[PDB]
Amino acid sequence: MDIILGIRVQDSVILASSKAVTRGISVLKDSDDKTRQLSPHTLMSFAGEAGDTVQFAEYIQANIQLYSIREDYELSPQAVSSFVRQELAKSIRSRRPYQVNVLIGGYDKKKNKPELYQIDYLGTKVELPYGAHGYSGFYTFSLLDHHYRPDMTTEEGLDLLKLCVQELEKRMPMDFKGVIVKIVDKDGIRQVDDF
Amino acid sequence: NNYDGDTVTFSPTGRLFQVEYALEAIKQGSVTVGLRSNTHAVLVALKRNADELSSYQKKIIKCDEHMGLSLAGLAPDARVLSNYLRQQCNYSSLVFNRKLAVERAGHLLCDKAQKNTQSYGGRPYGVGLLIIGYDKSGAHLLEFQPSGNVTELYGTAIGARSQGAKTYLERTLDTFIKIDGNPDELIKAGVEAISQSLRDESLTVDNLSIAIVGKDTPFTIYDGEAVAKYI
Amino acid sequence: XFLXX
Amino acid sequence: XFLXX
Amino acid sequence: GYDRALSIFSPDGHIFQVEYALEAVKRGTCAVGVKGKNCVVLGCERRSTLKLQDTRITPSKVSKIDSHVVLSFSGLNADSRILIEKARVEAQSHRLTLEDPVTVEYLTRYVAGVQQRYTQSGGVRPFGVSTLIAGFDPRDDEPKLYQTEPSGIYSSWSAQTIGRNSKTVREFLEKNYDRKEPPATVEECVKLTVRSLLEVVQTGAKNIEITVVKPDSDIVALSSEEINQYVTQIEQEKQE
Amino acid sequence: QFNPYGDNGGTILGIAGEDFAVLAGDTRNITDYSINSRYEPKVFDCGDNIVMSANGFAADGDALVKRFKNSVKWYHFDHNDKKLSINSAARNIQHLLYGKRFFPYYVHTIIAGLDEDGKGAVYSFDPVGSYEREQCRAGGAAASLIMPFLDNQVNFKNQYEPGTNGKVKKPLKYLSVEEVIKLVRDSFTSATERHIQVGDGLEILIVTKDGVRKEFYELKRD
Amino acid sequence: TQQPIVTGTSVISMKYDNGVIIAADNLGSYGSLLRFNGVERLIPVGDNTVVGISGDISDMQHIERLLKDLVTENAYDNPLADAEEALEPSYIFEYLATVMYQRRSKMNPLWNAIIVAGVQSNGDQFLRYVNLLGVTYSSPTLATGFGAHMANPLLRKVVDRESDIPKTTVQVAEEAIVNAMRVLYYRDARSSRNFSLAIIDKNTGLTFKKNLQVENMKWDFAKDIKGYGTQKI
Amino acid sequence: SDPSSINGGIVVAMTGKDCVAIACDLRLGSQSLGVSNKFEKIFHYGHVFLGITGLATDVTTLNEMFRYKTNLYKLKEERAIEPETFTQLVSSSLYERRFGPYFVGPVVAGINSKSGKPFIAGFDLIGCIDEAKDFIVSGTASDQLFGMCESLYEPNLEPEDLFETISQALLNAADRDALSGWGAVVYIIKKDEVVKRYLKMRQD
Amino acid sequence: GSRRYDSRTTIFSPEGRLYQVEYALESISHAGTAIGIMASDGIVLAAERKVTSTLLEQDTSTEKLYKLNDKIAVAVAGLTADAEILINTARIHAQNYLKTYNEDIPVEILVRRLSDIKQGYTQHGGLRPFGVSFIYAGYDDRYGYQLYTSNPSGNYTGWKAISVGANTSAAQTLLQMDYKDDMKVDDAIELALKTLSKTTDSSALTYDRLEFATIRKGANDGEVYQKIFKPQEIKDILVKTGIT
Amino acid sequence: DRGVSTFSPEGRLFQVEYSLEAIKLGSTAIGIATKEGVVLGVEKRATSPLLESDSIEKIVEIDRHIGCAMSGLTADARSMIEHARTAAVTHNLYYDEDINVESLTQSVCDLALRFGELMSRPFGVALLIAGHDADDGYQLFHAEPSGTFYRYNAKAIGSGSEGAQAELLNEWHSSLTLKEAELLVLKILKQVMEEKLDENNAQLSCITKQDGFKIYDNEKTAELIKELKEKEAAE
Amino acid sequence: TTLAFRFQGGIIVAVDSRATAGNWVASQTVKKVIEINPFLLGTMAGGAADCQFWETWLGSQCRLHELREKERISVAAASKILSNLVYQYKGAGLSMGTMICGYTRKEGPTIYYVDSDGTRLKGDIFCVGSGQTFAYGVLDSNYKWDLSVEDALYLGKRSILAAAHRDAYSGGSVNLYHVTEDGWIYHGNHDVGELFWKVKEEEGSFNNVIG
Ligand SMILES: [Mg+2]
Ligand SMILES: [Mg+2]
Ligand SMILES: [Mg+2]
Repeated sequence: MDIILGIRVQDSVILASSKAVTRGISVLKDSDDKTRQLSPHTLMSFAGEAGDTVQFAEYIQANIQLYSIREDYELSPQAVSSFVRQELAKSIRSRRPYQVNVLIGGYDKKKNKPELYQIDYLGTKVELPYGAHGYSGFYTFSLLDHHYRPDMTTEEGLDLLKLCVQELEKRMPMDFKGVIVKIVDKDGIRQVDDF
Repeated sequence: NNYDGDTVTFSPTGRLFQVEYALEAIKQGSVTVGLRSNTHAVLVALKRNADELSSYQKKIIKCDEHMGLSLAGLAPDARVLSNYLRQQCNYSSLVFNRKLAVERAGHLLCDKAQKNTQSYGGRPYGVGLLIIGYDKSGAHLLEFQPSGNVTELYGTAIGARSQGAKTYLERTLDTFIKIDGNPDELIKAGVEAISQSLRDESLTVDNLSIAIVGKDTPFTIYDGEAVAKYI
Repeated sequence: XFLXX
Repeated sequence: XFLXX
Repeated sequence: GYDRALSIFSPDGHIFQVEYALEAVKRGTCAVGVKGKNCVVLGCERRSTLKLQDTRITPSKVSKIDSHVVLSFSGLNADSRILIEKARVEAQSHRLTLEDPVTVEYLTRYVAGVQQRYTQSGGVRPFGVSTLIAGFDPRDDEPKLYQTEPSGIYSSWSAQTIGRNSKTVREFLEKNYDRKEPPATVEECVKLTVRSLLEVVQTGAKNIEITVVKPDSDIVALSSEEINQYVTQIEQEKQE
Repeated sequence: QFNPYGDNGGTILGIAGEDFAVLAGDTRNITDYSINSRYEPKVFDCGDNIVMSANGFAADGDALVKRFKNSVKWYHFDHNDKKLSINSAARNIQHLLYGKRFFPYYVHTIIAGLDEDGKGAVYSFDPVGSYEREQCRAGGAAASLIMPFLDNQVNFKNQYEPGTNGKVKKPLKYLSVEEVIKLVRDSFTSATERHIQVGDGLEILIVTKDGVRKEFYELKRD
Repeated sequence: TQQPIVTGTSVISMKYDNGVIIAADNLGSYGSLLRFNGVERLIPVGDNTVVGISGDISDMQHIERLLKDLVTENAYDNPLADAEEALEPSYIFEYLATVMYQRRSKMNPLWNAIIVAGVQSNGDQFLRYVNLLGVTYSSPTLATGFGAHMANPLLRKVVDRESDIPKTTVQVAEEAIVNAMRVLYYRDARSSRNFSLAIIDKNTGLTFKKNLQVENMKWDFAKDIKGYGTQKI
Repeated sequence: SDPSSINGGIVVAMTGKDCVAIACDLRLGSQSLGVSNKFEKIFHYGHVFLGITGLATDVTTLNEMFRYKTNLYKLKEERAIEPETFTQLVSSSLYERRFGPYFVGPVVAGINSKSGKPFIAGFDLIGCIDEAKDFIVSGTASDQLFGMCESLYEPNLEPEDLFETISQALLNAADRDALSGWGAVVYIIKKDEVVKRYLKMRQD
Repeated sequence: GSRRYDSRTTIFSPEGRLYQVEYALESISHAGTAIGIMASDGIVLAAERKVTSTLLEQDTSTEKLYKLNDKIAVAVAGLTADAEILINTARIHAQNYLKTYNEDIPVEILVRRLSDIKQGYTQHGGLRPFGVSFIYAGYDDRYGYQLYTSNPSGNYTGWKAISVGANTSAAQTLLQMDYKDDMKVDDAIELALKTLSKTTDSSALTYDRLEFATIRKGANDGEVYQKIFKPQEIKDILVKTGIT
Repeated sequence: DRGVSTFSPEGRLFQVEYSLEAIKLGSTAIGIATKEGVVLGVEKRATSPLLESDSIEKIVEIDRHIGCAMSGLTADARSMIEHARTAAVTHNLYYDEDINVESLTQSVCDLALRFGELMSRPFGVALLIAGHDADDGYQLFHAEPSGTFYRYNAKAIGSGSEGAQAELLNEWHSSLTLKEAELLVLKILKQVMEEKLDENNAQLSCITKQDGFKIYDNEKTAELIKELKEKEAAE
Repeated sequence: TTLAFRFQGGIIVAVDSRATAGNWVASQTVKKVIEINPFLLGTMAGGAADCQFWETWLGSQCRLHELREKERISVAAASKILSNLVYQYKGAGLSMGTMICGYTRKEGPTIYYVDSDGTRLKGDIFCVGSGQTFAYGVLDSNYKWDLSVEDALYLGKRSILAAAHRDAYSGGSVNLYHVTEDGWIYHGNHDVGELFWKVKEEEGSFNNVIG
């Protein structure tokens, strides 16, 4: 766990998440998917403490999937993000809090708008045009401030995202073994296989 | 009649009918005999079978190296009370490095049975127990009734037709009490005692159950070919 | 923070 | 202690 | 807490509370389950003494437990919701720990277990509900249809019915359903299900609900017109 | 701040033969630089031909032996006077030790006896219940002195057949009860010389099919 | 977690041919302050046991009450309470040993070192030690605190092993105990001159001696010691 | 690791002639890293306005909590809660978490609909009420705001004049604090109209 | 013990009915009639107050119609005290949902949870059921305008027009007769009053013996307004339809 | 009404005696113990021909060395099996060995009387627990809701029990082979069963030291049914 | 030092046999592979007691699954029972690093890395223990998917030997396992005492050491 990025463009949300799982002086895996599909049009990437990350992600996934079955209806990205924030807001004052930072990229089918939410482990929620967790932000935010436009296409968004990964690969101390990119739009969630 | 619905109700003549109905379950149970000398204490139990294809219901349970009982009535209730005695005998050993007195064993059973006769929801124990043991004050024989009444005796018998064996021991009292340093002769007296409670059936090899404890004898149970000597 | 004469 | 390859 | 033993044995060796819970099922609207060669169909009666109903928002008789399993029922409607909720939670809990969706047999066994627990728990009465649980096991194309009842016994059925006048529609299915050759297609399976309900229902208007479940989480509910076409076809063939 | 643990010193030694097994332990009990007792036995007959010693913190050692002895008693009550096999005893002790994983028994446990084939068995435990059957184990204060000597003399480690160019190893063979007691006595006299917490007396418990025999030998009292 | 406030020092004891002797001074120290001087630290249980207690006095007074209550509880429904079913030293010790270890296991110990000295019903000598950790051991000679360091060496010269017990008389044994109490008064800074001594014999029974004093002390040689090295006056 | 100064931010409230003003910055950061420039710290429940500074997760939590409590209040009372009453509710709620508190510096502002009296109040993190005629300040630049307000403020300012005073108080205070700024918002509240203005300020 | 005095509230009859639920419905059948009618552009809630006294304060009174949130209201039939327990629970449940998801609770989810509470009292606890039947009138952005009813059994169903309390048999026949799908609010208001006017056990229907409420989108652009009618507003609507 | 844990004037628990009446209504289950193994057979009794008979699970595995057949309110047996399986595996974890068939039965029978005013009523199901251990070899136990268990050489429970038990009395001897026992269960089941016995409405099982507990296939049982009919016609 | 890698012919599992208490070599004859069932293997690295206790406990949970479900537990389900268990104890001080390797029909050959801080990873290659890096060095530089069963067994053995040599806290002997569609097959205990010299002579490697 280290690098998770998110870019909201005109008609989609794009999540990029590092593939490296490191323990001590060994890269145990270089093909790790740091994301779970909460619903057909909602994706959540996660980074933080080992074990807590997956345990939290799957717990949220189970709860959103339970809701979807009960009501025969998909919760809005805003509604899901609010649920997730409250769980982390509860967690931080628990005996052992979840040390997990998440990005929630979703497409609201009622509004026909992409939505990107950044929530830290304290339960601090913000809706952003572009978001990052950990040290990634210290490079990508200033880069996106310059190059990002609100009316960009998915293809322009992917080129903007390539520019971020290149900068991180150049200046980041640790080898994060590239990223898995996923696009959330009106047609649901799909993975870019060649990045 | 109207006062037998639960154990918490007294009858107009001051009787507890549920406790009396629990006492009735013992009378239906198979006969078991207890008797002791000054050196040894002996349990003799007539085991009962469902049919010829079934096993014979084990009547005798070991509680410690120096104590154990025979049962008559609800066997599961005997298991609960015997398990409680095992724990109390064991508590005495671990905490005080002390073998539990057979008299205290009785007092503990009495108090456990009593609590079930004064509270709503619960029921009386449906079993009678004959506890034998050898402690610091020699050989002992106790008779436990689920009313809570525990009695120390030289000899006794409980179950169906127990009056036959109880009359014999009342006649033989002076003889068997002085069978000191002779296990086999004390058992013979016990086997002859239980024989006075038999009707149509006789003591066979897989029917008879004997247990003995004494001065230089740990509580041991004899079943199968080990009791063929005493037929 | 906390206010405390 | 307790043994810990 | 309320402790009373409500479900208890009678002199003749019957638990009347469990048997009176079956009477509540017998009062409930008729529900039928028929499994074909490559599908299961759940047919459900809706009583026509209720006009001015809003069918958009009114709770549907067939409930999705997961994306691949469905549950229909006969008896107390309020009681059914508690079993459906528990089943849906257990469905998600299984996916979380086993990393695989429930089998229809497992989901049935759980629901049946819940129904049984209420037949020897203090302070509770049995569920006045019998369920038909149908679906397809993950990565499997063999159709599954199970029935549960208040007592807690469950079993697999080639075709089964529960609720009021269920003995009439069971009589129909017993002679009309061939074990050696089940309904080969979706149309054949739906028609036999509609036919079986038309023995009991009254009119084939807004009284019959049909839900078709197919392999790999392929569940769809038929509309009024779609069902009405089956009713119109059967009646014309009948006049012979 | 109150420290619930203490070091009562001493050392224990378990060797397994073909049809027998010995569990030896010095009879010295200490705290810091003081001798508490010159004869305090810590090797116990627990019944069913199982001998046990829990060396280290004597209070935790006594507590464990006491609980296992009680475990053997209840095994008879619950399973129709069935004999507790050494392998079953070993697994049972693991659960006793790991039961207090977060407040450990500060002891090195060794049990000895015969397996269900009638062959000599020695099991050794760490403080939290990790166990392993071995031919040979020393435990306690002087374990580090005795154990490498046992590797050499019992398991014939680093010993090659003379003139074979260090190619053929010395062949493994079972030792006689006479040869084993010689190694135990020489192990404890050596440990007594070079370890301050070991001495006073040596008590060996020998386990055969016939039962549990005892032997006692004087050690240096300095 | 505790810290001991009012404390009692060494308890010393040894076996002899027919029974056991135990002794302990009558001081209740409050750190360096020798606060209380009328403190009895030997507590008899029946006519066949004496429990000597060192360490925290508040916890000692708690143990007194437990032993007092144990005698009462034993007497309940017990016709042989003054005969066959009387409290044995082994019963009293094992009870205390259980409590001491249960309390250490709850991280709330009775801050004491206890020696249970007595004679069993079969005439066997009983002498066993237990402390705040629940550590138990038995020996021909047992001592607590400074007693362990200074008394044991002197008492072991009399009874070095088991075979020396039948050869040791009550006169020789008591002489060694009284000598040890003098040495402790010389060298233990939290000891007093006044002490109690108890003899439990299998023949003569329990003899409890109060208000004993250390005497026949050597102080005369002190007058000749002048300065810390070079001083001649 | 000081909860009150991780995210940063400021709130200031002033009174005028038959009016009140409440203003806040828009910055949400993670220490040095600026994250969001849209994070508003002023909420309203009917005609009662609440500005909350401190740990952002608690700002969001308390907003949701007071919306919850004011909604139930209105349903049972059949009327909107007043500033004086709401102030007591905030104090109650914060002190309920005395030994596990919300790391916040809340500020109540509003006009009592019955009396028409301008009302402002401030709180510490454990719910001690700080009532004031003039002004209330809160956040990481509270020292700066105290200095600005104490010098600039004068009583009975008209809504248009009051706007200029509170705005200049916030802007100049925010420019001397690293963790505050990144845009500001000013609410001018009259008896039965409320104007909300976004200020132009330096974006560093 | 106490077994002697236990009514056993949560058991089945030999016929497979819940005694207490059936007797609770018999209780509700004597309560003042409450009607809900769902139109295409709003919902009407009409309820008849139980035999009014002339000295009853009518303007500052609430017996039948209660507000759960800004989008959902309920008409009550049965024990008012029992209803207020369930209403306060429903009000809290709505706020819990809003707090969690930052969205107003969908009507059915509120109805289901309130119905699940009633079900609980019929299966376990050994307590009497709530002697209350609700008509839920509410709006959400999923299904739009919705009418539901729940009863002591904890069973709920959706409706276009429904009556609870007294003379539901007669009331449901009159609604079934005159109701149609393309109906407006103003028409539904007239139907609601005309139905009560005929099914009432009173001599003549008057303003002082009625509670009235509408849930329209009659507010300014794509937002819902709840109108709990004042005494004078009921007096005017009663004259306007020509009942008085 | 009355209490659940009430004694009758004869000295029996009403609820335990009433639960025994429920077991008499249950489908027949037969067990026979030999020196070559223990055989367990049950009547499935499908309520309707549409019910898939293979889903009727009235013979059940507790461990590799212990099997179980049931009769009565079969739904009640689920929690009894769950306990038996846990007890069997738990003992293996604590003692690194198989658990004695008697010790397993005793563990199940401890649940029996844990009812009153614990669960609300006794179990309405009787169990035949068949198994093997190194000490007492091949064993068959009859576990009742009374909390009592008898060891049996052969035993029948259910509706046709008294008729079947009288037949087992005559037929059983100490030198029965496993094959002889298999046929004897089928023979006695066919006698007491209402509908005609075949591989679909009757199920066989056995437990042997070598292969452990095994439920027979419908193909295997069908051949034993055909072998049984031929042997009866052969004299 | 323990390792398990996936190849054409199934799964190879290799572990050392050394247990240490500080710098003290406590044992050189320890089983670090637990045989849960004929198609499931469990590796052990960390606290001996923690691994030994919880992996034998896992074996009981896997047995209860196939009794209840009449079907052998999946490698995923088995690994997740252990990962969900250690996660409940997260922060308590449990020290375990394990790999659940097995074959099922639906999954095929599968390896799951499960450690005490709750990490659960599916993968083709894993090395766990104090000498995991030494094993990686040899394994990675010689690993191909198209290795033979004979070559794969040797590479697994050689990778432990490499770590057994360099890592002070690894050694004793090498325990080999080969997992196929038919289940696990034991490929013997190999003492490093004889294996090192046998490998050195035959392979011509270990030129750092005095021959
Ligand atoms: Mg020395
Ligand atoms: Mg700034
Ligand atoms: Mg800046």
